[PDB]
Amino acid sequence: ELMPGASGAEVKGVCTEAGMYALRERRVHVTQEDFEMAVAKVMQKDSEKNMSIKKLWK
Amino acid sequence: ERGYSFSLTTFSPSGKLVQIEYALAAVAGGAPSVGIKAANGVVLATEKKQKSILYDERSVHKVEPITKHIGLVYSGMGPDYRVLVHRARKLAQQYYLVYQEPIPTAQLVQRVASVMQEYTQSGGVRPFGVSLLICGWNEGRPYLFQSDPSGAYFAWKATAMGKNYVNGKTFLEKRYNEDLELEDAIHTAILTLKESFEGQMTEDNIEVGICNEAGFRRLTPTEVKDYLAAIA
Amino acid sequence: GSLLAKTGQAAELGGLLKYVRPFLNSISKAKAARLVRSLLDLFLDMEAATGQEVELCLECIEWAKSEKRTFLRQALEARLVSLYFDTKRYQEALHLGSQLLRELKKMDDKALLVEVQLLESKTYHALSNLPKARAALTSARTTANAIYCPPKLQATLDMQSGIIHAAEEKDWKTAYSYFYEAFEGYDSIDSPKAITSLKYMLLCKIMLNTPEDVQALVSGKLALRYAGRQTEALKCVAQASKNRSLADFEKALTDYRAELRDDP
Amino acid sequence: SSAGFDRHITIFSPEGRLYQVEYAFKAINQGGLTSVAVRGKDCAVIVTQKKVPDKLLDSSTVTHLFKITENIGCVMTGMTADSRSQVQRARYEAANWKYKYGYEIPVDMLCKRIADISQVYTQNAEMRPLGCCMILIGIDEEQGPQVYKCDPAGYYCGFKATAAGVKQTESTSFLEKKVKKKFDWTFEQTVETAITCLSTVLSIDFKPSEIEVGVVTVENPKFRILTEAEIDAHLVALAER
Amino acid sequence: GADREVQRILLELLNQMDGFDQNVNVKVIMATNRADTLDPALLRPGRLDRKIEFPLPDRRQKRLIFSTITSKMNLSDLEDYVARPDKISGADINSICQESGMLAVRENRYIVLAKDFEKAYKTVIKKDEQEHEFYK
Amino acid sequence: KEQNGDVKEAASILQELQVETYGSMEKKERVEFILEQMRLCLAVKDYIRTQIISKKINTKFFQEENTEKLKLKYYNLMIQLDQHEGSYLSICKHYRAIYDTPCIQAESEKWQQALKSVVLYVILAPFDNEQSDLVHRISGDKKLEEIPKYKD
Repeated sequence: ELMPGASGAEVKGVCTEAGMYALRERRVHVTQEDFEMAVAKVMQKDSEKNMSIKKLWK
Repeated sequence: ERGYSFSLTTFSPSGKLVQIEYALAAVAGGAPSVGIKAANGVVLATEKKQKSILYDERSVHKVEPITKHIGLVYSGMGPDYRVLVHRARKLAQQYYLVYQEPIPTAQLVQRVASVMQEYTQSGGVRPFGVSLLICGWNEGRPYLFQSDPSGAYFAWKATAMGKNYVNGKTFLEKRYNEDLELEDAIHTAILTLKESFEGQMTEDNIEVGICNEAGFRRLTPTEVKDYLAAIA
Repeated sequence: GSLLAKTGQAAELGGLLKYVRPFLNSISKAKAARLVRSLLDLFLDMEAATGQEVELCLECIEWAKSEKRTFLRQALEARLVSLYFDTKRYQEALHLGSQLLRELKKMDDKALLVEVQLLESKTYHALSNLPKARAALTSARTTANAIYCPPKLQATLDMQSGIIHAAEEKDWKTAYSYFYEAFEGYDSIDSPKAITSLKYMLLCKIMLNTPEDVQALVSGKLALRYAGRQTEALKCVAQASKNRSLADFEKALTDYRAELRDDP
Repeated sequence: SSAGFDRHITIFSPEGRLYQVEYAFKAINQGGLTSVAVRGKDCAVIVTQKKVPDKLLDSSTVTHLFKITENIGCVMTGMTADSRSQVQRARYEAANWKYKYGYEIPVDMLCKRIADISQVYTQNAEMRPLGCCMILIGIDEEQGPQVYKCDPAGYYCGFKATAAGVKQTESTSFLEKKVKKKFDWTFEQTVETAITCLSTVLSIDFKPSEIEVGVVTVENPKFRILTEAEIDAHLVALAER
Repeated sequence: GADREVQRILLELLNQMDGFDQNVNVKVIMATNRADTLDPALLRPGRLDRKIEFPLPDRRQKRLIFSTITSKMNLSDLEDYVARPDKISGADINSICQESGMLAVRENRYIVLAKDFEKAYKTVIKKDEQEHEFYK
Repeated sequence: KEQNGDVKEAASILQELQVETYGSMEKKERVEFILEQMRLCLAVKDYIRTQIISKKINTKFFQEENTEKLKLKYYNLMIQLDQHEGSYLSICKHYRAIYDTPCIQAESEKWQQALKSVVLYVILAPFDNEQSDLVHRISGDKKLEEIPKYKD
């Protein structure tokens, strides 16, 4: 549910990043928060910083 | 995409007008300006730093009042800012003449947005390269609005535009709280200006103005220096 | 109550705490919390008789729970975790802090969340649980890179990060930089934290087997306002290191015995 | 990256640049002359290099500084035709101001009005934005002397001192070096400082007959054009000192 | 033809990185200055798992850069220079230090200090606007 | 100032006049007061400044001009600097260089005294390959046979 319009490749990347997060703490299990921050990192994309540009359309 | 970034009366096949976007880009290149809507009023600040100390800092002002209770600041071009000031003052007093009542800031923002969008209607007349921050106090509520060269006008609890506007916006997100008071709002605004001032803001290097139930007024260099020392 | 607080003896604080019983619920939450936390800070900082301090903290906690002052309850819970960590009630502090953090994640308050996370990292470090302390510190840093984080909180966070890096015993340059940031943030805000931060920065410089930078830094412009016994003792240790005289090292440690050996 | 945009004034370039305005600013320096104004406690002195192609030219008509109104003087550079059109427009504006409001134009107000005119000129594609830079000087009560500069962009600003021409950069740097000393600048001191700046920025040590000077003071509200005797006295007094 | 061939190169790169015949133990690293102009097919996990941003040094990072480049420098307030808000990269810091050394060589003194180091600092980050004031 | 007793201020005042910026004509023998700065700073005994002058003299040729008289003064200054420094092979090399120049090759007593000092300098130096090279290169010197004790 945390993946609005995410490709399957992005899903696999999220799994890999969750595994990476677990590896950082030198563990072998992965937790829900690991997946949450993996989703945050993988799906991160630059948006329209300028509110003025973003508010042209109604 | 190049062949459609040349006229104001042609739609790019994908999106919208490119000259409007270029005008907004010119706006982003202006002197940073910060507006904050406090609980009891509104405060808008801007930087007046310029080389060649020969320049008389009191000669021109980036902050001007439109009526007894509405003021504005700009980001972008200067002469366009002055033209917008003239149009806003004339229009506000026309509304006053028709209604014998101080102008509601929302209506002034709507109508000034209309007048600037009028310049975007046809070719041969470039859109204003200036974005407006409008502060006012009406009916027991402080109003802060932003008016765009495109004619879009929107509300803002606290915003920052001009140069380094994105980082100032982030800063405002971090520091802003809805229960803010006027003096603390001024402190936050001056802190935001300092965050990208690049060169030790002085009493005249920054121009700030406050609006509340006692109308709107631009702060003199004395109170500006006092607040700067208080922030240090 | 203000007259009593300015006077402030243990019996008077005990009486006043329940003497403002209608005062707590007669005003807004913010001012009530601010005043009770000020009383707690003064009570803890002046008279260090842990038996009364801890029981008063628990009484205030149950008071807040009964009064259903959620934000106030969280504030006093964080303060009591800080008290426990200061008194090194390791399990009590850690368990209560984790219990607080369990319900504090969903609350929008983050400054108190950052305080709690930093306290948890501090206790975890004090238990030699270094990797989990580092994880808690990283979580605190992440949750603070999105919130006001006043200069004290930023300085405290950088100090804890430098402590963690030093304890990892692998990288000192980052430890040095974090200590420098903690000192500069602590400048002109809190003095004792500033002197401790400068102390640890000089220590980090010594561990880089470069005492010359220590003797250059002590004369540095920002060190002069904090020059004194601490910096002179650290400079003496640095001299003992650079000339490689462990007899001088032990003499410096004997001098430290009052100054910088009881400091962990 | 932005090539075709430097053609039309009313066209915004990427990064929000108006190349035609900058080209007009560059066109200001096409005259090759130099002007500089300095303001004291109660005096304002403008000084302009005079360039005479031939004795055939009538020196009474080749002036580069003029008088807008009886107390407001103007000194300017750029395209000579643009210069004269701009001064005519400014005189019209000042006279209309007096007619409609019954009292003399302050320097800042005249500068602001002509700046608004120039901004409207550069906003619509019907106009070539009058590529000449003007400096107005005059006395206003409760504020002493005033020196203001207006540019084709429509930007007007008050100055403790200002300069224009091909040597604008170096003259401004010298003026900054002079103003950082924070000196009261009596009338003679203002004139000699301006003359020294012009001489060192030209490195010519000009003869007395190649420059023009105008002065406005509170005791002499009329914008006086310095004849040969006064300028010669000023420059020789500077030279001996 | 030219754009078609360049896009053919890009497509071959894609199909080689995450195509039919998967590669084993072949990690690719690609550096760019403008990531936002890259093809989205190259910017997806499986091809470019991690898009690491390299921002300009921020305060502490600036101090680390100054320290690690001044290790080879002479003895010489670097902390204040770090404190100065300037959007400068590690390349600019290396410049500043190199220019300070070059100026000290010019003046024939083997330890830089406030004067020549500050002069080099000014020389490096010019950022001179030369901008007509009507823009601001 | 040498007649006043001021040394530190004296050395400073005649130090602020540098010769690196001096570009009008080569320094040559004319402005040899680099060694004068060395001498004053030696009187101040601030040997690091002398060392830095010696190092930065490279822009004005690594060595003083040849077939001149300022040699002996500059070399004696460098020798005293190295004597306080404790180094020996550098001073031995400089003394051999002094023995090499034709300027010292007029009066035999100076040859004897100079080369005797060089021998004593090269003796109290430590051992290395450069030391061996120097010693067995100078072993075949034909200007030491008049005094057999130092050759021995």
